[PDB]
Amino acid sequence: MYQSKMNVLNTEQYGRAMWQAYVNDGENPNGNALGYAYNWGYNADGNPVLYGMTLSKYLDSKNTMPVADTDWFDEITRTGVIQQYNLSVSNGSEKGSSFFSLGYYKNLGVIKDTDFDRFSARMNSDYKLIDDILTIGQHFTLNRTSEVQAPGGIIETALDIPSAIPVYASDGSWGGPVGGWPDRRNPRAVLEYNKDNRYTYWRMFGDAYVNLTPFKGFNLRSTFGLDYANKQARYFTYPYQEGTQTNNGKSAVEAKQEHWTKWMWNAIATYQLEVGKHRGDVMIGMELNREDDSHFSGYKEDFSILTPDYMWPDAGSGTAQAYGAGEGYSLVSFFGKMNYSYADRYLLSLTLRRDGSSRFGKNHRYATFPSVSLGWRITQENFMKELTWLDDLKLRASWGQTGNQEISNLARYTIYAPNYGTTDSFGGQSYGTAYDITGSNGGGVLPSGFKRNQIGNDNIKWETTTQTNVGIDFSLFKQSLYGSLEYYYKKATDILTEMAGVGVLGEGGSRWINSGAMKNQGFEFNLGYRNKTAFGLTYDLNGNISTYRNEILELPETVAANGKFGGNGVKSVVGHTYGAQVGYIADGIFKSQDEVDNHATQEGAAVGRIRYRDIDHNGVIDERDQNWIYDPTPSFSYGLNIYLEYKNFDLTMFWQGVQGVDIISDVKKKSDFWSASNVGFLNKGTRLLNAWSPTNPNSDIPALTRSDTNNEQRVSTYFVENGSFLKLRNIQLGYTVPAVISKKMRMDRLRFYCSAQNLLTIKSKNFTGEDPENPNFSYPIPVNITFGLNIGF
Amino acid sequence: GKSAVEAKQEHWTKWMWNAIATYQLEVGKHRGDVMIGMELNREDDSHFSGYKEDFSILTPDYMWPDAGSGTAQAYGAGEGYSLVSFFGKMNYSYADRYL
Amino acid sequence: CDDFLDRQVPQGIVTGDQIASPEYVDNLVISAYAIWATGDDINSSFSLWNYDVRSDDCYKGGSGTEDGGVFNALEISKGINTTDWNINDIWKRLYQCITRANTALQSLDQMDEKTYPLKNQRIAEMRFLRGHAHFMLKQLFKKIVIVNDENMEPDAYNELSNTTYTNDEQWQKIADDFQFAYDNLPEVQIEKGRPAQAAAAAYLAKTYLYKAYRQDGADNALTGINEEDLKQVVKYTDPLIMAKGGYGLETDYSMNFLPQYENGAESVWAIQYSINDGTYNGNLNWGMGLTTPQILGCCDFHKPSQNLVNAFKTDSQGKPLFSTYDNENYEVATDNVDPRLFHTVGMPGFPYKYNEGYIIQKNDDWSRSKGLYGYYVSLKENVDPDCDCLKKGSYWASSLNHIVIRYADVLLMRAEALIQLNDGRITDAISLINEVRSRAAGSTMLIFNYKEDYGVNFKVTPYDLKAYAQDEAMKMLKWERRVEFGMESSRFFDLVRWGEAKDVINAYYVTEASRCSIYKNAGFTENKNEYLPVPFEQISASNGNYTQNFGWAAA
Amino acid sequence: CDDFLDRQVPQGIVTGDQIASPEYVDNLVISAYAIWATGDDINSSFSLWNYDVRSDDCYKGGSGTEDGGVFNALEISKGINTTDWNINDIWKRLYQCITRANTALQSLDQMDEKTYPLKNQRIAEMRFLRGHAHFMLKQLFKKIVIVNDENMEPDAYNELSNTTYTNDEQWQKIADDFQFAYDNLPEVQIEKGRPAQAAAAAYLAKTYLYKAYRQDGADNALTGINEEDLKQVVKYTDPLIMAKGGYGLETDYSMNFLPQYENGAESVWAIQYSINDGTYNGNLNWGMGLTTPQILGCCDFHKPSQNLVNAFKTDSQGKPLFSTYDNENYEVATDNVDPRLFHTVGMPGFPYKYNEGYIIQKNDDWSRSKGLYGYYVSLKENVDPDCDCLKKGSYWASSLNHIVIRYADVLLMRAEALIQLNDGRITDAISLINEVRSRAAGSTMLIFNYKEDYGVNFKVTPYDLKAYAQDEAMKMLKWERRVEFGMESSRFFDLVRWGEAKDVINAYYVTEASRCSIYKNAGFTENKNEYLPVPFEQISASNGNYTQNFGWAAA
Repeated sequence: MYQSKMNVLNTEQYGRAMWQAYVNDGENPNGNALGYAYNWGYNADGNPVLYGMTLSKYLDSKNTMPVADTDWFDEITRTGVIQQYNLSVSNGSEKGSSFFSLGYYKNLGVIKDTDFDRFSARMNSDYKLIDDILTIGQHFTLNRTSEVQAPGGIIETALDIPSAIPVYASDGSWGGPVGGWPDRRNPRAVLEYNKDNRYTYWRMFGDAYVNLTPFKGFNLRSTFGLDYANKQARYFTYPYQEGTQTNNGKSAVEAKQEHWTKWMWNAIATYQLEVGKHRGDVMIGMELNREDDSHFSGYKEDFSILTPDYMWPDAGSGTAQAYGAGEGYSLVSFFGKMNYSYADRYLLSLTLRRDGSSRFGKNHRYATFPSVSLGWRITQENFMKELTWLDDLKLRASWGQTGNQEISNLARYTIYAPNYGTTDSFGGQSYGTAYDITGSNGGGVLPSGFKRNQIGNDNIKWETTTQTNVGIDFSLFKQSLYGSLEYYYKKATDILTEMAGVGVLGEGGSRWINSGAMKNQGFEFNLGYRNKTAFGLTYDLNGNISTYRNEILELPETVAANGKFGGNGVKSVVGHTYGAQVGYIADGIFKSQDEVDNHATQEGAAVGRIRYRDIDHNGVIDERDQNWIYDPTPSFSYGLNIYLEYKNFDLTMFWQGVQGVDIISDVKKKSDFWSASNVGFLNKGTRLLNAWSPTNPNSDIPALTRSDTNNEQRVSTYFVENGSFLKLRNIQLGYTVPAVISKKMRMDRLRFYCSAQNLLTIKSKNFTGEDPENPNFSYPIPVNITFGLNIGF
Repeated sequence: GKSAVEAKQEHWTKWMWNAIATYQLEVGKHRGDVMIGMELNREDDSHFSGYKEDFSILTPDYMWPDAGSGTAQAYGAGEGYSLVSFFGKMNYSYADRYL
Repeated sequence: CDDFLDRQVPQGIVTGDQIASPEYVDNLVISAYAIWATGDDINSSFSLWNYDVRSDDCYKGGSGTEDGGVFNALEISKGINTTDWNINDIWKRLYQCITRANTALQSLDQMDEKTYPLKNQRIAEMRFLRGHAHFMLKQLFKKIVIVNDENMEPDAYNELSNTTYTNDEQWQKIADDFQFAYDNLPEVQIEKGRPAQAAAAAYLAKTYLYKAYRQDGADNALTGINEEDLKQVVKYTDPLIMAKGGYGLETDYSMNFLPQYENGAESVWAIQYSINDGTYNGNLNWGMGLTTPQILGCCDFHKPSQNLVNAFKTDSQGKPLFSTYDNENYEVATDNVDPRLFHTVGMPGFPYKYNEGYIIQKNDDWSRSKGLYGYYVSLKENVDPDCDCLKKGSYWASSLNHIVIRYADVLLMRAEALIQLNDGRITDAISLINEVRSRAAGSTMLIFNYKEDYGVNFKVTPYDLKAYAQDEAMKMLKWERRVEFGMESSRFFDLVRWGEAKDVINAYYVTEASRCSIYKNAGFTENKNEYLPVPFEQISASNGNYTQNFGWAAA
Repeated sequence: CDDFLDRQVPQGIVTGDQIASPEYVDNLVISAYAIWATGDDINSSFSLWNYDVRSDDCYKGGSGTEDGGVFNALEISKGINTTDWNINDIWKRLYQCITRANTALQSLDQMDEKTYPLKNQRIAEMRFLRGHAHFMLKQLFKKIVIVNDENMEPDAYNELSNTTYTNDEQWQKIADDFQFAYDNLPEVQIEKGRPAQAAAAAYLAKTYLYKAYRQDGADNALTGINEEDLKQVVKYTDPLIMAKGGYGLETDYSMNFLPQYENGAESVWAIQYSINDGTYNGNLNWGMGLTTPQILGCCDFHKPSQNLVNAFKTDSQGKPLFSTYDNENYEVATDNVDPRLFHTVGMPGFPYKYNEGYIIQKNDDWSRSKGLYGYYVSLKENVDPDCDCLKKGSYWASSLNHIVIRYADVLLMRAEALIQLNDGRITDAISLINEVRSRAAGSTMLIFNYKEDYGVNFKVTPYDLKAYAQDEAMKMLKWERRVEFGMESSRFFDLVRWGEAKDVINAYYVTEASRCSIYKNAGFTENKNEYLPVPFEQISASNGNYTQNFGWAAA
């Protein structure tokens, strides 16, 4: 079930807000070229007051679109249904083991015409031959998933389309805007037109291995992994026509195919030895990886019958396009690892890799990454054994590095592409190389060429992330109080950055550079208490908490000005958190002509408008008056699992909180203003019914205006809110039938249970939307309520 | 100087489902099987392909549809059938000498 | 360990070292043309119309003042921020066109002429394109970066500046590009999208015409008019050079804006938009995708002003009402009018693109603004709704060529420099104005029966050839440029050449408030609003190597 | 048990009950045109050229006598078997065109006219097509099956016969089809591939012209000439009917066979071949794919005869050498010649399709036969090697339209019937021959300098308007049809209309043996070889309902 649903004006409410917006600006509210007419006048003090309100019956003069009070979110949501079934079976003999499972999932999301499902089989087995010294094994899973996904932007469209627009037009077609009504598409119709854009996805995952133990402590092993998926889909383009929202009469189909084929191969050599007090592992080995991808698709326009049965490429009578390309990479890897344990109380560990990637030139192919960790089982040292209340306590510290090469397969190269221009754009800017050099106006193939996509860089190398870590494990009161702490410092250097080009460089001037650095340090804490009670109740709490800070250390000059990782391209994010943002400081509202004239010069400032702070004190409110106003890093997050067992019943709660987080709300643009949007007459949030006026002087909401004279759309503290939350992620209640009862139906375990996920949300009073975890337009987070069972033989 | 490439794909998906009920009995000298049951079959096929003309580099590394500068064609269609089947079979053997 | 990490290599691309091979040199040339069709979008057309909303010719249109709020800010001269996304956008896009020119030039420079005899005509073509963009950046931003070292490494672009050169020698670095093109282009281009020599002369002249109204001080005011520069506009609009290329005025005005008449004698150089051409929906003029009227559902941008409407009014003898034209609306029944009004402005009660089956009305069906932006439609770039040339992608766009230099421009630009050089050749500038004015008075094919069907009184006459004063002559050329190039997105550009922007537009703001409510709070600040600010992100990345224009605060 | 075996249904097709819906009626009409472009192949072009190799105009060409052995058998009149694959093939293909006509007519018959006002013009179009095929089958086979019941069930086709009707009333059932078309087609077709009313008249006339040379006996000889039929050729070639449609002779002969001049005033009805049109390689004229010369690698079919060459020779006053033309080869230096030779026959030393850069020689490079079939190339259907219209699929083919009725045909057909009706209108038939003959004498654009560059003496004059005898007049029309329609695949068809096949071709066999060795053993058997045998498999499936033509054994 859809839960946190956004409150959005209704047809009557829409007309009240509009009258306010008009009269605030001092224009005749009867001049809205929609269907509203207003009986209004002035109060004793001279401020405008609304008396009555009449709406016409149709939105057009020719009466093809009736007037509604449509709740568009209720109209695009539904009660979802989930199903889940899984069977698994296992066998274990002296000479081997064997496992087999079958599974199914099916989930009809709360947004209509979106769903997902999965079929799964897995078989694993292993065999011990000779003297259990030759061993063969296999793990393999096979899966078929299929999904129809929510279109891009339906939540914003549902927020945007006014109640007055009906779901169905008089003729029974889909409803749409006409007359003066805004440029917004019918969101029910979008979802329905997209219901057959289903992909089918087959993934096979598994490995096979051989293991040899030629004598005591010596092992050899070789594993070949296979990871292969393929995805097919027809995407259909049906013709639409919702009022003035038209598509001409375009019909098309695109049959798309993709393949991802990855495989892995390694060989491993490990020695073990136990010398009275010394313990020790050594392991050296080698690994190969390779991915090869391909994708292609055929596109055809114009169909006589508009159903997925007809809409195959062979049956189109219009223009065709063909798409596709491949790519891939490979990795080689040489590694060793060394473990040592003295007297089971001092532990040392050593890792060393040399790692090559096809994504670099040979002059930089490999890089070498060592690692070191130490252990100190304090309690086994004899002077700690005067402490009956502390079972084990172990201090550990580690330093080590890891390469990163997760970059474009083409990162090294200067890329020219023919890009004739066969591909959907938006508003032009296809950047194609075809051109009617002849002046014929077309009708036939044009001459074309090549355009630069990327400048190469001969000396890209491995990026290095380096971590230092320290923590301590503990166990008190004979294993009932347990947990661990963690402190780490984590720095990425020579960071591999897709770096934009300087403006004058022009088309495709970007290049991947090792240029940039970024830290993450923080604390991590686990703590669990568990004990029985002397009336029948077992209780087991185990919670956790953590916090971190992130700081960008250096950055290419053109990425600092870019804003790609931070301050909106007005200030450089070097020295701030990844994703921090700069903006104007909103300092309330001008409430009196007095307060505009005494403020800095502010273009568009008047009574009822946002007062922006004069940060440089220059007596002018201009682009220079912005500062660091947004950081996405919580002060801390935390989780907690309560578990109870009483009298064959069991109860679980899992709580999760994030505390101290800034969110940026873009719904607030739609909820607190009549004109903080590109387009006039959109549906608005229900909060602006409380907008400041002479009438209503106790408010934070700017006075309703029809033009963003004050540019209150500018990034500002007005949109940052406290996105802190605590959520009951899950609660589950269970009964398990006593053994003596189920064991006679030959059942080691029979249990039924009942649960609800995401049932409850605690948030800040200063947050003004619904889900602080999903404050804008992403697929809503539903409340699930579940029943289920467990049977085992 | 024609150069072209055609990327072709085909799928044949057949599945079968049956349920079977069989009785046996051995009476001193008589022997006998009976079996009745039901079977469902379904095949669904699809095939499609993208065709592109005119390539600057004439190797299978270059000759992908995305990289042609000439005319394109698109092909494909589906088909299928299903079968239902009801059957019984009866075996009898007397004294292991008449069947 | 080694062969393994080299096997897989880039698929479906040309790499940077390969791109310079001769087999690709002509691919790069074409691609440098292509971006002028494929590189703009609905808010950045290389028409620069989205920015001529500053002019007194038109309003931005659309749903309302927020429908592209940054362009409303531009239209009323208030609340422009240097951080605004459009300003950054157009700067970025134009330098992208420059890239394709330079990349082609980089590989063309290495070509051997004995085995590629068009080497210098191709090179000329590219330098023409490079001049085209630098020219438009210069118009938009004044203080621009000169990017004309096709051999410059990527890293060296970081140490460029928009003040390496003074304002004049910035203009000259543009002139140099178009000059080489004149020296090297062929007289006739059988492939019509390629500029001919006359086009290089035309643009060369236009560059010196803009260069001659000098701003060699620190702000934007005129510091005197240079006549070394003007005598060039004369040299490179010489009729003898234009006749070597066969250019001239179409015998009816409307031909410059009609699909059937592409690449005519007046189209000196145009962007060759095309249809049915292998691309997804066509190489259409997406940049004008916003300016189709509501009859196609969207979007009603680029609507002409009542000011421009009333400008086609004419006195009883067929001359402009210089002083009185804006004091009462154009009334069809009783006013004399210039035929060019009905080729520029589609007006209620009259046919849309010469089609009696689409009559424009003050309606839901034509304008989107409930009257805020008025009820007029821009005719020049739109086309007949029935045209083969018209398709809907994400927007409605046509294949109608965008003409960068109409030969009327060449005649009127020649007229200008002659009038500015008071040197006896003024009766020759009046000779040129009468060329355009008389052609226009007879451009009544396709609207020949408007007297009987609607009542319009066409009345336009040439000026008597007298010994005109320089000041009265300027007024007459200015007026001809008003009616000749309406809605073609160089009206505001003309005003900043003349140093008259504040006076004429701030005045327009008070006269036009009566008819378009948005101009209520409009105010042009001289020595500030004559050019877009250099984009904030651009300056900020420059490490103080870029310098902001005058009038804007230290941000 | 039941829902299970109904779920899957046909993919990507229309079923027979659906096909009759009105939404598909115009799809069927187009499809009935389409098969005239898409239904022939290299051995069965609806040009019927592969079968005019029987004529004295040309040789089959190719590698050798086995390169299409069944057409060599046809060319020499020996070893034709009724089982031969080509004879069956062309019979089958032409009836396939008939199918598409009838299917469209079947659904058109059910349409309501008040809500589909073109119902009878569409119906007329289809009956025109149906007449076109029946006409050509009638020419090929004499004894054909009349398939004109568009409502006939599949099974009823088994009880059809090629002798339901006598020979004359077989001709009339064709005439009926073209008559209705005349009564119902519109005077002008804005979509040029659709026959206009004049085309229906032209074909109507042609049908009565062939009908009037009657063979009402059991064999193939002439049984007298009917003048009721001839007076129809007059009615339906009336100049007034042709002028209502705007037809006439192109001012230069070569225009009928040149891509730039498609659908001209002489093209009365043509097969609209096309390029760049969505199909795999184009809707090109694949049927002439064999007849391109060796300059394109293959295949050198349809090579003109020395007989036809020498026929363009003219006496000192520009008239045909009626008696002497074949007694010495055409010698360029010293013989007067008809300009039409250089529009029909590409000859060694002369330009291929008017292109001085492709001179034909007695070479490996032009002819494939090592001289067996000579060294001449057929000009009419080939095109300039540089033409946009020319593509290679499996063969080289163009988009040059195939004209079924040239308006020269109409003038010359009118001439014929007037000469046959000795009734005072003979000086009017000579008037018509002079129309074609004088047009041709001046058709020297594109070959105007052949006197100075090669030495040819063009010399063609009209006939004096005297009171000519009927026999001399026939000779003059016959000669004009020789030079006017050379290599257009109706020469042999003309001879069997005249009952002159044995006499003229058997004679040709002895005169031309000297120049083409294949005619060594050739022998035309009269009352046998004037028509292809009805195909053996066709008769044999008929259950004796079909009857073989005269002269062939009971097989």
